[PDB]
Amino acid sequence: SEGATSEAQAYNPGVSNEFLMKIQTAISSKNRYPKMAQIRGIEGEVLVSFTINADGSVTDIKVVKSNTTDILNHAALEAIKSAAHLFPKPEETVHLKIPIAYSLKED
Repeated sequence: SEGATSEAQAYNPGVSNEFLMKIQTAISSKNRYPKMAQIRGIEGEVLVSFTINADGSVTDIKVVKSNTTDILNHAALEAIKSAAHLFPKPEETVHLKIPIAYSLKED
């Protein structure tokens, strides 16, 4: 209970949490639960990645690791595809990873 917005920055050692926190709220805003999975109550986690080029745009959007069904893996990645235009613009090509989670419970 009562941690911080910080497990995603721990995946990208060297990133500022103040920068990385802006990614999490951009994805979560367009993130949606796949209604078909909730009929049975499938849950888990999806470690999604992407690259932001020095052109100030997002590319190479993919699931690197997962511990859930492929419909949930793709629904997590749809929020990266939907937040790609919402991410900040760097002076450099940079590669980032965010663990997305899906669950119905409180824990």
